[PDB]
Amino acid sequence: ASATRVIQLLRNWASGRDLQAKLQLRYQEISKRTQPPPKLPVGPSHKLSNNYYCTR
Amino acid sequence: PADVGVFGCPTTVANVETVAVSPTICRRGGAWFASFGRERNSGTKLFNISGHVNHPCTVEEEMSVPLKELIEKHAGGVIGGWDNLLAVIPGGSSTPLIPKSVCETVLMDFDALVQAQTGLGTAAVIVMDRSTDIVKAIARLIEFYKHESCGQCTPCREGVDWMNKVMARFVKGDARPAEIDSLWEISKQIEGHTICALGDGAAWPVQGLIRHFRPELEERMQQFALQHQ
Ligand SMILES: Cc1cc2nc3c(=O)[nH]c(=O)nc-3n(C[C@H](O)[C@H](O)[C@H](O)COP(=O)(O)O)c2cc1C
Ligand code: SF4
Repeated sequence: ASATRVIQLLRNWASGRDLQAKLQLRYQEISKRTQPPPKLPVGPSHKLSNNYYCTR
Repeated sequence: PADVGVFGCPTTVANVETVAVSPTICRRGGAWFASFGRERNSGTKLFNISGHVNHPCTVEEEMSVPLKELIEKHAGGVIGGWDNLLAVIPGGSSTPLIPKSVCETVLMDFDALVQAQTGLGTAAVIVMDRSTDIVKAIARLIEFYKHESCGQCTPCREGVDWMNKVMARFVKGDARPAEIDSLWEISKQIEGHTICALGDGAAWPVQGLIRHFRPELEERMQQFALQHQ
């Protein structure tokens, strides 16, 4: 976050933990909203032979 | 037909050769006719020999004559020598083909050729040497069966058109290996489910070609995949 050093020390002392280690506001570390195309593999019953429906 | 045949009357359908030989059997006795051939395969047979032979011909011969002897004696032998033989269909298009190894010591009668998973059929020997595309020949046979089906029952009609398309794609090698077994299944879904034996006679050549030359099909499709990347 965009916080001054003195305020950061004040918060860390008052809470008792290191806030900047684990912030609760999401930043650039999240994934992009645009993603490459997927492929989504087919299931196990997509065979061209030995796939009669009466057996499964 | 023995109960309700032509015009609704009792009828019996007999081949030209059967009725043609019947009076000679009656005149000369049935035992003399039974003397030739093996048991349950008695008599003499007319053999047409065609394809890749020096002298294709029609010859009358005792029944259980070996295939190699029949080719070498009457037909003049396979063109380019016996080692040039690749495959042979002994009973017309309906019967499946057999390779050189099976036909080295095979006889011509119903029982022995059934044992070779072929059947005698009409005793129409068509030979092919190593210098022909056997896949192309079987595809042409399947196309002939596609053109010559009445089409009243769905198995023969639809499945034979499907097999014709699949075999035409196989000739170019455009398919994938997993399709080959699929084709086998298709044939098994045609044979035994049709009205007449044309469905069986169209399923059998595909089954025989697959069973005896699966490596050739796999090689051809691998080549097609390689050239087309
Ligand atoms: C599609 C199809 C076509 C056939 N064509 C002939 C034919 O042209 N000549 C023949 O003798 N049998 C032919 N057959 C076999 C017949 O079933 C046979 O003529 C008939 O059953 C009587 O045979 P048989 O005289 O040997 O007892 C054909 C069978 C099928 C299924
Ligand atoms: S199997 Fe026989 S009856 Fe059925 S569609 Fe083919 S030719 Fe016609």
